Amino acid sequence: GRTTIAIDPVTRIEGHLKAEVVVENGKVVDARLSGGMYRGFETILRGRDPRDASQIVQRICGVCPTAHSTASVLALDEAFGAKVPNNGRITRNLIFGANYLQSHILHFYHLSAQDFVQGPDTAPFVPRFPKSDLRLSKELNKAGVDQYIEALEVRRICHEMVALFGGRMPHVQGQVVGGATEIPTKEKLVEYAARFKKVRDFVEQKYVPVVYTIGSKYKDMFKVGQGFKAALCVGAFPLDNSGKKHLFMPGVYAKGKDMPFDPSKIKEYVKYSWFAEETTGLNYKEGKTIPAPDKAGAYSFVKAPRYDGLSLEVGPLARMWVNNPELSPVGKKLLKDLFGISAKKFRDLGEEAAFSLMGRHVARAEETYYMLGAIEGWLKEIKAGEDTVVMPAVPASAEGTGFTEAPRGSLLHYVKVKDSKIDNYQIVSASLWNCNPRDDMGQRGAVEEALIGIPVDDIQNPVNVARLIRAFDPXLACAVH
Amino acid sequence: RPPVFWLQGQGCTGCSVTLLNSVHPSIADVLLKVISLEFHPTVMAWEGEHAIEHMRKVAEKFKGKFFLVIEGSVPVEADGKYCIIGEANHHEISMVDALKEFGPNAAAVLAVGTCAAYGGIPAAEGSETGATAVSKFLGDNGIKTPVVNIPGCPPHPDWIVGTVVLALDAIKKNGLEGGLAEVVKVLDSDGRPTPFFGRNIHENCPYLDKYDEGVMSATFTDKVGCRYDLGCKGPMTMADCFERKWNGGVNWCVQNAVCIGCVEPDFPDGKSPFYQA
Ligand code: SF4
Ligand code: SF4
Ligand code: FCO
Ligand SMILES: [Cl-]
Ligand SMILES: [Fe+2]
Ligand SMILES: [Kr]
Ligand SMILES: [Kr]
Ligand SMILES: [Kr]
Ligand SMILES: [Kr]
Ligand SMILES: [Kr]
Ligand SMILES: [Kr]
Ligand SMILES: [Kr]
Ligand SMILES: [Kr]
Ligand SMILES: [Kr]
Ligand SMILES: [Kr]
Ligand SMILES: [Kr]
Ligand code: NI
Ligand SMILES: [S]
Repeated sequence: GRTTIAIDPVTRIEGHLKAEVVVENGKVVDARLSGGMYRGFETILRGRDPRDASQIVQRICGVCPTAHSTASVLALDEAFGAKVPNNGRITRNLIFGANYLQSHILHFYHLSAQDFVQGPDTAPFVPRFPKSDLRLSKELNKAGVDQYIEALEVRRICHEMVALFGGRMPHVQGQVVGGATEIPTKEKLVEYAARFKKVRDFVEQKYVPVVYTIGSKYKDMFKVGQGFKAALCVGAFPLDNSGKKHLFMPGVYAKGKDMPFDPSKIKEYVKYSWFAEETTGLNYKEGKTIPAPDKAGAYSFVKAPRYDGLSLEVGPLARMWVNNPELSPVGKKLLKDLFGISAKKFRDLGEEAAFSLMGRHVARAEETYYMLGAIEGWLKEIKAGEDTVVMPAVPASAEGTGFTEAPRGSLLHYVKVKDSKIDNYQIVSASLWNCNPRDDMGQRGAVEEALIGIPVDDIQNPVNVARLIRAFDPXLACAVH
Repeated sequence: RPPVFWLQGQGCTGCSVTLLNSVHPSIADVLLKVISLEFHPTVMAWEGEHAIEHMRKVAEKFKGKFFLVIEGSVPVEADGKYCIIGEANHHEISMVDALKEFGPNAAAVLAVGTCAAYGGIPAAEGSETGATAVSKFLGDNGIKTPVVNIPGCPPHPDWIVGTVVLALDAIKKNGLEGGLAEVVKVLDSDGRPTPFFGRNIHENCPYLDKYDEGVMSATFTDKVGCRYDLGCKGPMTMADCFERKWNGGVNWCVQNAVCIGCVEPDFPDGKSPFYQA
């Protein structure tokens, strides 16, 4: 029969999320995701010196502020007509990249891993579900724990890598319109490289291994969470000063079918979100944000984005799928050793397994390796002492748009200037693509979809409802702003 | 180890993240040897109505002995709908509802971040949520629970960890309401502990000479001059960042670009524009 479970708050995510599932036959058959907290940076930002945006918009999210600083300056760059010094471009990628590493380590170890690992006997790691489904050996579980404790210092270090050229973290001071505010010295490029090597080693040696190690005990989890099996990437970490080659190149994948990315095919629906009916369906350049907290039928503060009517998903999997890069070394081994599988590029994981609860966790562990390579490649490219910033003039009237990939997926800021002050600012952020409610056609958000068919053998212990959600790395602050 | 509840409202999860960067003690030592963290929606194992129930239990167990941490401001408008935190017994809980339930029965209340302490960004010019600072919310609902503000956007881990200790040690020495009186005594007028916010940035800036010479930087990357013309707000900010610096000491805001006075009650509106004198 049909029993309704409600999980509010979903813990070990970032932000306020309620998930609602209805269960018949021991499987999820309908879901509803609610974003329960709203601030409205999209109106707060109106009227300000455009250069304030590069600080305000980081306070959207405390985990991924450099993705916001980055999206923001990119837009301002366009709107001001600024030319970012080549050596500034790299410095920016070094500030942002170091937090991808920090974000992804943070997610697995400190947010997800407890899905699969019993921490110690001290709060907050108990009290927890009696029938939790923690299948690791006393040994593997004590190894799971030892590393969590270790990630506490690895991720703390990544924030010192960020802070060397960004100034601080969370909330960098270093990224501005025109580039980066501090030129890398030889001295500090060592400081960064020293720490980078400690991190390089942990990711290669501990994090990537243990995701497969744990994964192979939970092989049933690659069979659920497929959702619409559609992915989005919009490009990130520019490699040239022209805007052509990027670390992640853009692209869409929907219905076995690859296509190009067209930002003008973006519209945000609000039928089921607490925003004024008269704003639904617009594109970011014409956006408005009018909260309607008493609207009947709405059930989330997160808008409902669709790309040409599609409900897509974003993030590591979505990025690693579109680009299909060559799999890491440590990953090709343990796929052979533990899964008995042979793959050399990403898509050799196939649509079903890649697009699975445990396939996204892995994309995120594989994408991190990919970043070890990007950062090592930039520490060669950076040249100490060469100028990073230009000091542009505020346009009276201008418009710009910044596209990038936050750790959790596609992010963009759009800005409209008037009389030299912000007249409109709009944000389409990663967790907005995953955690959104239904659109106006009743089409479910990508995660709402992913939840269908999830095993809830144990209505008392619906631990998998929350395991699926966590695999997406949600930030409901980034979703709502 | 005394029991701690960590409740987020209109926060960006920044307060929590900066605390994970506490070096000595590392966050792990804080959690296992200093405090019993009983509820924190971001790090804790259990979830949902279970996760709330465990809190009300501990809250009812240790009435007058649990410590209540608030990150983010409290949006009172729309009956509290702009910030729902949970559901238990099929009724949904606003931050307003929660701060009422638990605020009164706490040893003390730690408002962390500039959002919680002073209201900050969700309370700024252009907001329509009625975002309210903790201390103001409580008084306006009759609650007399002591409140300690540890502001910042985000606060430096040491300002937090620092504040917890000097209150437990104020409680060890003199018992509870005795320590709490000592704790309230080391506060300036803005509810901040003077150990951390008792000195001004400017008055201790190492570029103060460049300030007095009138040599200013024209581009950010020019680390020679004073930053006032680029928009540094050190002159009107009260914080010890010049000493301890950020992220294990690897940089800080004036050295890197500018100070935006994130610790001050008027942040952000009173400190904007950030990048003009
Ligand atoms: S204006 Fe800023 S850089 Fe100049 S002396 Fe004051 S705190 Fe230092
Ligand atoms: S120096 Fe100023 S802007 Fe930087 S952390 Fe301290 S109070 Fe905030
Ligand atoms: N990563 C991150 Fe934040 C989210 N989701 C953004 O963009
Ligand atoms: Cl980020
Ligand atoms: Fe938006
Ligand atoms: Kr953590
Ligand atoms: Kr764990
Ligand atoms: Kr783990
Ligand atoms: Kr290897
Ligand atoms: Kr924490
Ligand atoms: Kr966190
Ligand atoms: Kr811990
Ligand atoms: Kr933690
Ligand atoms: Kr206190
Ligand atoms: Kr603490
Ligand atoms: Kr405390
Ligand atoms: Ni975020
Ligand atoms: S995030």
